Amino acid sequence: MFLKNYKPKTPTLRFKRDIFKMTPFIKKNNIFFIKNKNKSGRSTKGQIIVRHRGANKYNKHLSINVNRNQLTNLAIITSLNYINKNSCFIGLIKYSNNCLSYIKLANGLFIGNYTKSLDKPLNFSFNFRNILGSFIILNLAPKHSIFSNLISFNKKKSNYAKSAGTFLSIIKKIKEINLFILKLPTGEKKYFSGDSKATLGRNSNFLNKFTVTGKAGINRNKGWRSSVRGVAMNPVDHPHGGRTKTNQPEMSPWGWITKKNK
RNA sequence: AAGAUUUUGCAAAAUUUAAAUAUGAUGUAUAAAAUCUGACACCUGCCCGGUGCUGCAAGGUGAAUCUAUUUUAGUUAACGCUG
Ligand SMILES: [Mg+2]
Ligand SMILES: [Mg+2]
Ligand SMILES: [Mg+2]
Ligand SMILES: [Mg+2]
Ligand SMILES: [Mg+2]
Ligand SMILES: [Mg+2]
Ligand SMILES: [Mg+2]
Ligand SMILES: [Mg+2]
Ligand SMILES: [Mg+2]
Ligand SMILES: [Mg+2]
Ligand SMILES: [Mg+2]
Ligand SMILES: [Mg+2]
Ligand SMILES: [Mg+2]
Repeated sequence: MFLKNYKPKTPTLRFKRDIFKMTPFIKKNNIFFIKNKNKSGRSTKGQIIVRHRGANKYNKHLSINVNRNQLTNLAIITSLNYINKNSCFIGLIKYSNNCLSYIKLANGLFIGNYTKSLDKPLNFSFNFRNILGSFIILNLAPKHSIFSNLISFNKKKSNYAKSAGTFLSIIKKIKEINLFILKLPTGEKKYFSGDSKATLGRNSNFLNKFTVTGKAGINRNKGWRSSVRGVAMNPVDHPHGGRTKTNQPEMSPWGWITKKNK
């Protein structure tokens, strides 16, 4: 879960920085794993609809309990695995009934740690006195806390903070009407209910922000192809195309203005 | 590769079609789309008059429809109908 500063034995390893993907601690399974068709920015009729997208050597799917309401036993963590699209880690979880699943892990966890889901107040977890990375109801939480994968009361799935190093800070708590006012990563505010649910602690890989690819072939092997300027392009192909590289206004090929107030 | 600006808070914006839909993505602002420059180091200065873009209280110009008011023509023996 740490950065690697490489010694400049090549041009591309001079600035590169990447995370230890922890292959020794990834016991791979065939229970949660599918590999679907790679969608290269196309529809079913073959036509490109979103550009700059292609082959992905790291295509997979791993089914996850974003919602951990269905069991309350205590658990451990046997192993780990990595996700690419959000650059987040996960970890298996073995419940005391020998059950199994994957979960979103929080920052500060690792093999050997414990985790559970909580129906009742905090004093009634005699196991698992530490509380990080646990599925909990927002009312049954401290004054100060931060949530990372939120499931609203009027909803099945989670729609906020699912990316790396994110959270949802609390601004207020209104237990009267059971209505919380949480902050998003941007800064906007949203009404949520304390009957809703979420995880505790920021999601894994806080340190993706301190990354440098250093090689074009690290994106090509994800499904990120080569972009092209609208200025090298011919006037047929793009509304900037031509010999002049200056342009009032600054536009998009389907026709609309990108830069506003500008 | 890297840097900056602009849009998008989730049945997301953008994209495809006449439409259902397809899709972005079973991804959630450390994400997605567009745009100009182009490793790294030092720097990236003054000006919002002009054009362009965005926004727009009050004010000015501003279409039909509804309503009210005013003015007026033709025709009929008459009431009246109509414009
Ligand atoms: Mg096309
Ligand atoms: Mg792109
Ligand atoms: Mg380019
Ligand atoms: Mg040319
Ligand atoms: Mg043409
Ligand atoms: Mg043209
Ligand atoms: Mg020239
Ligand atoms: Mg540079
Ligand atoms: Mg420019
Ligand atoms: Mg001005
Ligand atoms: Mg204007
Ligand atoms: Mg106006
Ligand atoms: Mg006005």
